[PDB]
Amino acid sequence: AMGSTEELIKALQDLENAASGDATVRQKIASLPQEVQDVSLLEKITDKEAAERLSKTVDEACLLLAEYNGRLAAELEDRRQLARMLVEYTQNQKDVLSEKEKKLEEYKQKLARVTQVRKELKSHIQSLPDLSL
Amino acid sequence: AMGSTEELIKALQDLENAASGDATVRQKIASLPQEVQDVSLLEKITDKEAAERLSKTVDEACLLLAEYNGRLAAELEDRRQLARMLVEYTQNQKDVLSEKEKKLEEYKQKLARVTQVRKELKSHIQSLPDLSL
Repeated sequence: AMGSTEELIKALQDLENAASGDATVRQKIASLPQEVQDVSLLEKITDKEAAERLSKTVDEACLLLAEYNGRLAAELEDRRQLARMLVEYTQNQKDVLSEKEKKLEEYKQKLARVTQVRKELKSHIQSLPDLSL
Repeated sequence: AMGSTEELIKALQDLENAASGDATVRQKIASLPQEVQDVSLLEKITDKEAAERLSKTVDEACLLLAEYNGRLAAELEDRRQLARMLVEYTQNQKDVLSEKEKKLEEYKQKLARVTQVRKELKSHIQSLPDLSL
């Protein structure tokens, strides 16, 4: 049901497998030769044989980064949903808290009253005939 | 491991199973006859024997209400602690949110620089000799 405790737990648990693939591809990008991102390095290629391999390297870095940016974008959208979920839920919990407090004060009233009948009954139990005699 | 997603999941699950015993003891208290809580009913007792049966009844209503109020006061302290956890956690999540936003924006920056190298490379390759005669 929404937006209940189980909902929140499931959404909380899908943050675990939001890491996973993270730091590895993150290290592939973390590296990446400087030649694939600095255009000013291009003047140093004086060989078509070398220039064509930078071309292929560059191509696949382009694919790595595009895919990763897609995953990151999705994770951020998920985090915003999880945020709204948390906020709605803490907001509901404050209500539940207020009502439970009231219920408890109602049961303390009931306990007081029962306690009162108890005390006065101890008095009232004498003052009556023990008709066995 | 505090505090921390794992922490919150555990505290979250210990909320479902605090309502377990609820509705039955809650229902026994609900049906507590008026004779054990109204001191004004005591004068309708004109027989020591009926007053003593009442005395016993009253007594066990007293234990039912005291133990239930103890569990309830405890539940309320746990909910207040969960409140504090939920709130600390939504703040740390807003932090993580901002850092992930900046991180991604930096990876889109890197994507653009790579993109620029791709184009200038497509131009710069026909500027070199295909040595083959």
